[PDB]
Amino acid sequence: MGAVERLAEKAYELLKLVKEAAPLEEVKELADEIIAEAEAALAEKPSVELKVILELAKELLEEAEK
Amino acid sequence: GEVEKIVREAARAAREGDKEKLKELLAEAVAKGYVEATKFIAELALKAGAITKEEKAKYIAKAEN
Repeated sequence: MGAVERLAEKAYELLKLVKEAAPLEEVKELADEIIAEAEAALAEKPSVELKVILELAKELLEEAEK
Repeated sequence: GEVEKIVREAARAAREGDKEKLKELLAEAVAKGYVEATKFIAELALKAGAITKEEKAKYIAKAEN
């Protein structure tokens, strides 16, 4: 698997945590892992897709904290 | 512009569990030659049970083409 597939796999797990009302600390742990991983991947192979994946994870976490 | 729209719509479809929309968006990314978007969307579709690993490989190949 390459970089975006690894992120998508984690994003699916993150969506599960949100839908099942997992504790916010668990949502944040995984969202922050995705954010850091996407930032590193973007520096290596820049793409609009990686920027959007990063933003999706940041937005999901922001909404989860509200 | 359109890459971002496709990726965000796929994330929404994944959150809603809409396998048909995931496959439709996957088909769009593939036809338009968006490799990164194809790989990302194909993996969401695989995790959702909408496609198989062999189908994923074929979609990725077609997008690269």
